[PDB]
Amino acid sequence: RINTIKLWLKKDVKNVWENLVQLDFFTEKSAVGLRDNATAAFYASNYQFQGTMIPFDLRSYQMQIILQELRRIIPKSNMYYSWTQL
Amino acid sequence: LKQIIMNNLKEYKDSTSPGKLTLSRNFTPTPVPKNKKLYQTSASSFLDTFEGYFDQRKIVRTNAKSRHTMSMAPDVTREEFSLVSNFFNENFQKRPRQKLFEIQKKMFPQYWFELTQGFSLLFYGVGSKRNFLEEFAIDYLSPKIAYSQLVNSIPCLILNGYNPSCNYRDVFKEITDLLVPAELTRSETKYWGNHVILQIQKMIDFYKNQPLDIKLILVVHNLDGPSIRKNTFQTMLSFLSVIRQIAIVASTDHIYAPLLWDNMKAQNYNFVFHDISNFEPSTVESTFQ
Amino acid sequence: CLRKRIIEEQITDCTDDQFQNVAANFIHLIVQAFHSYTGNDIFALNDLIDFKWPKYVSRITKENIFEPLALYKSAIKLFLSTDDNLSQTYDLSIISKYLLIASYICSYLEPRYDASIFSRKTRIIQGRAAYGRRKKKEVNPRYLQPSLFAIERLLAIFQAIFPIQGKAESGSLSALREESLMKANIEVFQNLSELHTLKLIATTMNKNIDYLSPKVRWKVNVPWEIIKEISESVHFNISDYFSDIH
Amino acid sequence: FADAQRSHYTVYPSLPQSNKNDKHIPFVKLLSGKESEVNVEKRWELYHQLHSHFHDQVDHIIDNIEADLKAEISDLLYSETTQKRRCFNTIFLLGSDSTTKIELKDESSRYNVLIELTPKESPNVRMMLRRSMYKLYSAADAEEHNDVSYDLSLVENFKRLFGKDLAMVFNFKDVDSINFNTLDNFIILLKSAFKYDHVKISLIFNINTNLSNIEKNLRQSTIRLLKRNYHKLDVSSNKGFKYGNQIFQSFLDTVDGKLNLSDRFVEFILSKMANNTNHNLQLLTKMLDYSLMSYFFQNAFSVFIDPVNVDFLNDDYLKILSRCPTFMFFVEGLIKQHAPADEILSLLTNKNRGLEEFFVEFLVRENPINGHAKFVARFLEEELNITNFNLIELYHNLLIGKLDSYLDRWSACKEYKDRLHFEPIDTIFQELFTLDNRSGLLTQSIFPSYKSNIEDNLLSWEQVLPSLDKENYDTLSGDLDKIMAPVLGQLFKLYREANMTINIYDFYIAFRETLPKEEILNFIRKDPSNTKLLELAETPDAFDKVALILFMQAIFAFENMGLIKFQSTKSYDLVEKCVWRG
Amino acid sequence: SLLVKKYCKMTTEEIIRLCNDFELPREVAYKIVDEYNINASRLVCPWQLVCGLVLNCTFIVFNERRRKDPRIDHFIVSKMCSLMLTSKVDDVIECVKLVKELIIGEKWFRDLQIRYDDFDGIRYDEIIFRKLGSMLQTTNILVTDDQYNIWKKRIEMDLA
Repeated sequence: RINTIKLWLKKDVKNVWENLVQLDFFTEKSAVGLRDNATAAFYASNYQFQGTMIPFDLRSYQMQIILQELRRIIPKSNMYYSWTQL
Repeated sequence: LKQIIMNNLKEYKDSTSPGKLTLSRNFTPTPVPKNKKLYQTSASSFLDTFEGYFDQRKIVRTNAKSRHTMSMAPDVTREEFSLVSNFFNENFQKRPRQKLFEIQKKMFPQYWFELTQGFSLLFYGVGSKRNFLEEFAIDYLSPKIAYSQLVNSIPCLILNGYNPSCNYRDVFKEITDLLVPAELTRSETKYWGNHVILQIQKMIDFYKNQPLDIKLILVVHNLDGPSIRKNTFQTMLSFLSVIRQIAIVASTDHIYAPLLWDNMKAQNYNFVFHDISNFEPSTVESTFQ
Repeated sequence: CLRKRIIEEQITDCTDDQFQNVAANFIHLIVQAFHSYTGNDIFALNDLIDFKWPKYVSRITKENIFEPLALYKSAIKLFLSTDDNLSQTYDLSIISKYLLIASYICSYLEPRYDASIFSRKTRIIQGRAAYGRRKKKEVNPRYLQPSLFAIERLLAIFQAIFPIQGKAESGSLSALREESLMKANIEVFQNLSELHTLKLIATTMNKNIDYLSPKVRWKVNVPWEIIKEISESVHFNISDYFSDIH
Repeated sequence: FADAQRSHYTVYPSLPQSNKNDKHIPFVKLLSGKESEVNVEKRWELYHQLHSHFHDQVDHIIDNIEADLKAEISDLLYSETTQKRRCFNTIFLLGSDSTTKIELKDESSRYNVLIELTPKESPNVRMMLRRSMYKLYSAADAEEHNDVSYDLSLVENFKRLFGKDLAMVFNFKDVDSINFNTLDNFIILLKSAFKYDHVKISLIFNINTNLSNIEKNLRQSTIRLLKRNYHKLDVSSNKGFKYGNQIFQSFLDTVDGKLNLSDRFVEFILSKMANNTNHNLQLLTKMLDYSLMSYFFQNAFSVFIDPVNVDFLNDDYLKILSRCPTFMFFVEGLIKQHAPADEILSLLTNKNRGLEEFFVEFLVRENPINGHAKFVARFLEEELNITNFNLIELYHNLLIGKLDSYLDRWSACKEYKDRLHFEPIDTIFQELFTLDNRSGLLTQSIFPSYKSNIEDNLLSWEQVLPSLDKENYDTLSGDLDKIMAPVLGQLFKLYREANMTINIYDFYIAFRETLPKEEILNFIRKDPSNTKLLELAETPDAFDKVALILFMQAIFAFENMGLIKFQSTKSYDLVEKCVWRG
Repeated sequence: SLLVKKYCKMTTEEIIRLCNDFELPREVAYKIVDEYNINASRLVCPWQLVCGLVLNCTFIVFNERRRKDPRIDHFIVSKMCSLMLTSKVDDVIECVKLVKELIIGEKWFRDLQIRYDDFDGIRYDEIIFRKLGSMLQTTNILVTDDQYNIWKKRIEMDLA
C-alpha cells in the first residue's frame, strides 16, 4: 500500500507459538483437557495422542476468540485495525 | 594373454568374409506356404515394471462392471474338493517331485558344515517347506554331531508357528526344562523386568566360555505365522541365537517376510539365504485359514 | 568474564560506575532487541544473556567503551539472529539419504499428476498419456497435513529417481546382461526397517505394531527443511517439482 | 493328536548303533575319490587351526575397539569442569548403535550408580522414576550395609541416610523410539533437584540419526539449557578405517603368499561396505568366513599350501594342474621364443620330475602383489601418516592398474608413485589359487534379490522342472506334465497381465479356456483310486468343477503369500493386486 | 532406419525371407508368422517384433556353435545390424529383450526351450546346482580332458 516493517522467520515463530498455546488462546481439534477423576487421569498417562506423536507444526488446532469479537475488542487506532475485518 | 589375445582378435576380426559363413550345413530352404486361409487375421503395454504398475492402475467404467458371482457356477461340499486336490497332489507331479527332492539332497554336508561354525540357517522359496526340514534334521544332524563330538543323540523340539495360539512363555518354559539353566537373583530383575529376557542375558554370559560343542537344536516352521510373527517372540528368538551350543533351521513363505526383521536382528541372527523352491501343495497347512 | 577481558585488553582506564553503565546499556540493547521476541519474561532473557554475554565481552575495547554505538554495531549479529542451537548434518549411508527423499514426494504429490514427470521410457505399443495438472493449485500442500500411501508406490518412485550405477561400456556383451538398475535387494529392506525405529518414517501409531499387514497405511514426520538439507548436500534436485504449482 | 497339530512340543531323536568312522566331518573326497582320507583330515585340521587363529585377532580387535571407546567415553565423561554448578554434562553419540556397555569410575568421596532406560519400561514418567530410584537404592545399600519410598526426595535425602554424596550417570538406551512428551515431562521433573549443593548428575543421549533431526522435534524449553555444556562424538564400528585396515592386513598376513583376489570381489566388498555403516565389520568377516569355507570345501589343492604334504604330490593332481591356462600361455611363449624344444621336454609332463620341481619352485614364490600392498600401507602410515583410507580400495586400484590414479587423490607421494606403481599383470597358476564371485553364489546366499528370484521361478517353472522324456509311462502324469503347465505359473501370468482390479468369474473362465478337456479327463481316468472322483468325473461339468477346485486352492495359497489384499468384504467377488514383478 | 518408419505392412513371404536368410527351419518361421497374424493388430512397427523373434530363435538354436566359438556373437549382430540398415545397436538389444519379456510364457516357446536347451545359454542340470546354493557347481575355468588330449598333438610335431 506504500519506519519499515520486518517479518520474522519460522524459527522465530517457533518459540512464540508455544507461548500462545500455553496462554489459553488455542486448543486441539478433538481435545479433552483435564479428566475429573483418578481412573481417567490414569488412563491419560497410559495411552498417548496423535498430537503427541505427529510433529509440532501439523497437528490440528482450534481457536478461542473470533474475528469480529477481536475487532470490537481491540483499540481500533492500531496500524493493524484495517486488517481485523475479513 | 591380455596383450596378445587382443591382437589375435583384432587380426582375426578383419579376416573372415561375412558372405561365406554357412550357419547350417545340410539345410533345405523355406518354401512358400500354399494356402492363405490358415493365416487367419484374428491388455496394457508394460507388464513387469513400475510403468506396468501405472498402466494397470487406472480408472474403469461402472457400467462396464460385470457384477458376476461364483454362485453362477457349481458350489459343492469341500470334502470332495479336498479329495480331488489330494489326488492331484499325489498323482500329478509325484515322479518329478521325488526326482527334484533327491537332487536337492547332496547339500546336507554343506548345511552341516555351515551349522558347525554357528550360522543360523534359512529356507525360503515356493511350495510347502515342511517335508524337507523334518527329514533333514532328524536323519542328518543329530547322529553325525553325536558321533563327531566324542553319549546320547542331541535332542530337539519343534515350533509350529502357524499355530494361532503360539506363545513364547511356554517355549521358554520348555527351554528351562531341557537345557536347565540357572535362575536369577532378586538384584537383577529390575522393577518387573521381564523374566525370560534377563534369564537369557544371564545364560549367554554363562555359556560364553563353555566348551564349543552342541547340546540341542530347535526348529521353526512358518516363522511368519499369525501368532508367531509378533515382536515379542521375534525379539526372543533374535536374542536367542547367539548360542554356539544350539542353532536354528528356519522356513519362510511370505514375500514381505524380509522387512519383518531389523538390522540389529539380522546382525545377531545371521541367516544364510539358501533358496529352495519345490511347487508343493501344502495340503496339511490348509487347516487354519 | 569481566575481569578476563579487562586484562585481555590491558587497558588501565576503568571504574565500577562505568562497568555498571556499560552493562546497563548492553541490557538496554538486549531488551530493545528481544522484547518483541518474548516481552515481559525474565527466565528466557537470563538464559540468552548467559549464552551470548561472552561473545559481546570478547568484542568490547577502549574505543568500544568510549563510543558504545559502534560496539553494538560490532555485536549486532547475535541481536539480529539468536541462532542458539547446534556445514554437514549426517554421517549416514546413501540409500538412507535417498529413500527418505522419495517419501516426502509420495505424500505431497497427487498419485495421478506424477506420470508426466516421472517417466523416461520410449513408448512402443499404442497408448496415450495424461494432460497433467491443467489447473494450478494455490495452497502449496507444504502447508497441509500429508496423505497416506502403500509401499509399492515408494518402490516404484525410488526405482525411477535412483542415481545411475552399474556403469556399462556399450560392448558386444557389456549391456546385454548388466541390467543397470537397482532392484529389490535385502539391504534396502533392512535400512527401511531401521528408519521406523529411527522414528523418521511414521506408521499408524500402534502398540503391538505390525510392519506386515495389507491394510497398514504409512506416512512420514519431517518438515520441508529436513528434506531440503539432503538435496544440495547430495547434489540432488527436487525443488522444481514443488516450486511450480504455487 | 497328529504330529504337527500342536505347538512348541518336543520329540526325542533315536540313534543307530555306531559307524566307527573317522570320516565324521562334512568335507568330502573330491576328484571322484582321487583324494586321500588323510588329506581330508589334514584339510579339516588346517581349516580349524587357521579359523581359530584368525578368530584370535577377531576377539582381540573387537575387545580393542570396545576398550578404546570405553576409555574415550570415560575420559570425556569425567573431570569436565563446570563453573555454574547448575548444569549437567550432556553427551551425544552421533549414530552409535546403542547396545554397548560403559564403565563407572569410583572417585571416592562419591557413590555412583548408572541409570539405563528402554522404551519398553518408559510408558509414563512415574514408572521409570521408580525404576531409577529402585536401582539407586538397591545399588547403594548393599555396598555399605529401614525402607524409604521411591521418589525424588530420596536422592536429595541421600546424605542424611548413607553419609556419602552421589553422582549419577544416565543412559537413554534407544533415545529415538520413546514418547517425547513423556521425555519432556521426565526431564522437567529431574531439573527440579539442583538446589541442594551436594549432588552432580550427567545425561547421555545415544543418538542414531542426528542432532538437528530431533532437537526441534522436542520443545525448545528443554533445548535451551541443553545448549550449555555438550559433547560430540563420531561413533561407528568402522571409525577412520583404524581397524578395518588392520583386519584386512592381518588376513593378508595369515595366508600371505598363497592367495589373491580379483577386481570384482574387491569392488563388491567395497560397495557392500557402505550399505550399513553401524554394522560393517561383522558382515565382512562373516562373508569372508563363508568364502574360506567354500574354498576349503571345493579346492582339492588345499593340502598343498603346508609344505609337509608336498611329499604326497600325486599324478592325478599333476594331471589336473597341467591344464592351467596361464601355464599354457607360458609354454606357448617359450615355444615361440625358442625354436629348439629341449627345456620343454625336460620339464613337461613327459617327465613328471621336472614338472613337480617347477611346481615347488613357483609355489615357494611370495606372490609379490600382497607384499606390495602390505609395504604400500606401511609407506602410507609412515610418510603420509594416514588412517582414513581403505586398504581394500587400494587393492582394487592396484588390480585395475589405476593405483597411480587413486593415490593421485592424495598426490603427496607423487615423487615415488612411479616406483610404487606395481605393474599389475597376471601370474602363472592364477586360476587355482585366487578368489572371486564368478560362480555367482555370494549374492545367492548373502544378499539375494528376494522377490526377483522368486518371480523368476514363478514365471519360468522350467529352471526347476525335471526335463525328462522316457519315464512317462510309470508316472501317472507321464502324458500330462508334457502338455499342461502347472497351476501356479499360468495363474501368475494371467494375474500379471490383468489390470489393477480383477474379477473372479470372468477371470476364472479366461484362465479355464487355457485347459484341455479330454486330456485332463484322461489324466483322471488313469487313477482308479478315488471312486468318489470317478463318479465326479463321469459328468462333463466335472472338468469345470475340478478347474474351480484348483482355482480355489491356488488363490487361497496366493492370499497368504501377500500377493492379494482380498477386497470388498461382505461380497468376496473381486480382488486387487499389490505385488509387481521387477 | 527400419524402426523409425511408422505403420509398415508385411506379408508371409517377406518375413519368411528375413528368417530364411539365416537358413533357419520352417517350423520356426511358421510359428513367427502365426505370432504375427495373431498379434499384429496393436502394432507400431512390425520390424521390431520380427527382428526380436528371429534373433531369439538364432540364439536358442545356435548355442552349440556360439559356445565353441565366441566370435559368432559379433558376426550375427553385425549381419542383423546391416540387414536393417542401422549403425546403432542398443535399439537391437531392446528389440531382443522386449520380445523376450513378451514371449516368455507360451507353451510352444516352452517346447523350443526344452528342445534346443538354451535356458539362458546354460544347461538345466548345471544351472539348478548353480542357483541352488552349492559349491559343486561346475564353472569350467578348467578345461576338459579331451581338449588336452587333442591339443597335445599340436606340440607333438613342434620339431618342424
